[PDB]
Amino acid sequence: NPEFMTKVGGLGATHQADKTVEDIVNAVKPSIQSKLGTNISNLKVISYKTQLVNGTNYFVKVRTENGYAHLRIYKPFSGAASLVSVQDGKAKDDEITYF
Repeated sequence: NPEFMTKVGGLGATHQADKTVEDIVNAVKPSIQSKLGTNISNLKVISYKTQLVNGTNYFVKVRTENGYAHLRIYKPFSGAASLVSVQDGKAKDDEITYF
């Protein structure tokens, strides 16, 4: 159950897109392009949740010309972020849940 795993993982509240997360998304844009298989030149960051780990996992709702997707992006305390996984084919209002 996605709601249950979101509790187990300790994801927080949904936050408005901000500069910190936009920079993280930009850092992993080549991987997003490959995973979403579409032109993401005008990708828009919508919102996100986080998990506090050794570093931070960001669960990010993004919008492209192909629709919405959720991204799991790992940011170590020191060093650039990396894309872990995606949930493609999301709706605008879908809850950000753990995956």
